[PDB]
Amino acid sequence: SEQYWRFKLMTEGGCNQNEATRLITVLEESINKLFENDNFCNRLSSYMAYGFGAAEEWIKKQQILSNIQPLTPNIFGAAITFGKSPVVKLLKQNAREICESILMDEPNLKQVEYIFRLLALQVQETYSGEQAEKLYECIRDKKPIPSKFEEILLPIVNRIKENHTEILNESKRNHLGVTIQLNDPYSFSTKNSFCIWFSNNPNSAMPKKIKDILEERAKQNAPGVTKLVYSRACLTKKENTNFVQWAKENGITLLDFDELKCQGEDLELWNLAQAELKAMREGKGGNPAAASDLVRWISGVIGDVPIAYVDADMPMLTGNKSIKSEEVYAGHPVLLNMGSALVKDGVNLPMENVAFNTDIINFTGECKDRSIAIKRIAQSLIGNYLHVTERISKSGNPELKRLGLMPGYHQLLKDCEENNNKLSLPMLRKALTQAHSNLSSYVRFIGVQRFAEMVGAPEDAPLFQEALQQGNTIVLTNALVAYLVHGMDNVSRLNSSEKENLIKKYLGTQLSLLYKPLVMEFSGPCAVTREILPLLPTGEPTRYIENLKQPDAQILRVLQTHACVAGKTNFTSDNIPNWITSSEEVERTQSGLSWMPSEQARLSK
Repeated sequence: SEQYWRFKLMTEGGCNQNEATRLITVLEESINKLFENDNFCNRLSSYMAYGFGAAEEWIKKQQILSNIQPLTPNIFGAAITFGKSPVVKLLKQNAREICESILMDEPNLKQVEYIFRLLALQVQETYSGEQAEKLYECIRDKKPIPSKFEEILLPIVNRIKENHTEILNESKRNHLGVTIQLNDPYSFSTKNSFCIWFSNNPNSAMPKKIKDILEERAKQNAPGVTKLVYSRACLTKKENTNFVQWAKENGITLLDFDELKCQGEDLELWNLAQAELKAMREGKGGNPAAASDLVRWISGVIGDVPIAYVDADMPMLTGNKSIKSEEVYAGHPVLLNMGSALVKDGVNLPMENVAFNTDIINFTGECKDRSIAIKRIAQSLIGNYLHVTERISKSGNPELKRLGLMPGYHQLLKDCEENNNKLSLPMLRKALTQAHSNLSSYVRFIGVQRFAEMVGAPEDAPLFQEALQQGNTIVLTNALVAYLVHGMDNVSRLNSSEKENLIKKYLGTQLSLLYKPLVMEFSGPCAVTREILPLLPTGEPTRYIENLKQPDAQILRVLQTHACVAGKTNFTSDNIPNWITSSEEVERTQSGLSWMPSEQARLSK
């Protein structure tokens, strides 16, 4: 996300590295609407000419940005500004020629701009020193193209074009240690499935409406297996017997994973999942979705025949529009759920942001390659649990980066080392929960600085410290409520209770912001996504090209066609977008997961 923003600010916003970075700290990653058009960057470039303070100040007084419309050695920025430069039109010439080779139809205007800026930036990356400055002045002064510049540009042209024409080789298709094959040799079932449910309520093994969903899945799936993994240690004896009979009467294959005998990685995952479930039962920060996230990848849980993992409540495309054949094929042994979102980027092609999820995972039958990919995932998740503080420290997650700066977090680490205890994930989750149970521990945990900036009063951080010190809680209350109900006048219209419940809701929201990554980043899909990233080019953004003659030149098209569950199952998920979904259609997010704090404080009480 951030990489591109900074590129824009340095190419079109008149910023340098340093002040472009300062700009993003002074700028939610909802900034990104400002870049689908030039308007913000054009005006910010005008203010940039008069110093960084000029731009900074314009931003704080501007009512709200995205409301910006026109008024009344940067080779790349010069190539896109100066449209009549004999060099810039030899770039556009080459851009259009490359496209008629690599494309299927008559190039779009966005499609030439895409290749054009590719050429321009590579030319900026091939020139350096005085020969960079000379051609920058040549761009601005519309001097004719230098001799032998068309030979500097020929190897560039042939690479952008061959990058968009050749099939990616096997070294760029290595996904979880297994090559993504284009002939789809791996076979899958559309009928076998398993799901997982570790109840936090010993007297109710599984909610009734999820039981109904599984009764439907077992019936639709015919003779295929509908497997349900659970933990006997989480139920009462009476409830377990009821559960076992319910599964028997509805064609559901129960697997009590407590009885599994595991070795190697399997046993490492089994031990960690049992630890989570034990810490859940004891009210010590354990989470049943974290346990499910791990048990997902145990070989004895998955089994030997092709089978899909699905979330227990995952619906199905039952009927005349479903897949009738029991067997399908794909190019990888482990198919994760994938989609992508298109980010508008002005006159260029839209950026394509791929999404990964573990809510559906299609496994092929037992084989060496499936074992390679599974172990690659398992080692990752096990590695996250053995190095909790090291992962938080390196995390790219914003909420986890903030966690590393909180004094309560530093204090927690010191206690653990003073008492020679390694910080466990449940320990951290437990600690955060307790900390968010009152305003005072909360402010103490996060620090007054952080508190002050959150409630709009950075200058009062010393004041909050003293009130904290001497125990004057009403100022923390009122400072927080005043930021919530927009003004100190409004807080006075409220009694004890309505102000006390606005603080509980707010504290709960802040806890969820940290709780959610404390599952997803270690055992969940974000941890799985971190293991997959290495496959993606990291050097230019991925753009959606609609009609490549060879679509298998782009990694996202290889993933979409050969390494994901799309078109390979009857299960229907709305947790991530479908492939190439417009950023607007990802408004779907507008209208608490079963495993977060709230809902888990419900599913028994």
